[PDB]
Amino acid sequence: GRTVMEHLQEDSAELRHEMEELTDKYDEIRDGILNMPSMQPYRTNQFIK
RNA sequence: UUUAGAAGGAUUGCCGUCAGGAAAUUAGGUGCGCUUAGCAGUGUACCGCCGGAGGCGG
Repeated sequence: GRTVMEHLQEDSAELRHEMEELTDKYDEIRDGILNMPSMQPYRTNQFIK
């Protein structure tokens, strides 16, 4: 009853085990969900008040 | 200088059938309404008169 999110911050093998049988690249995926870029305000348009 | 500036919600329709509210009753005792006044105000205006509309006599 926990979310992939909470397990990917601690890396409990509960996932460690389950992913590695179903894929070959859990290492690359976890680094891209744990260091995510932030949204930046860069421009405006006619649809923003 | 406004969470700025813009907008067609539309068309159609069978709610129905039945029925026992019912029985009993104690509202009762008492009681100070009350001292003053002018229907007045003026109590209403009448006949005329020429004129033709407009103006004085009793």
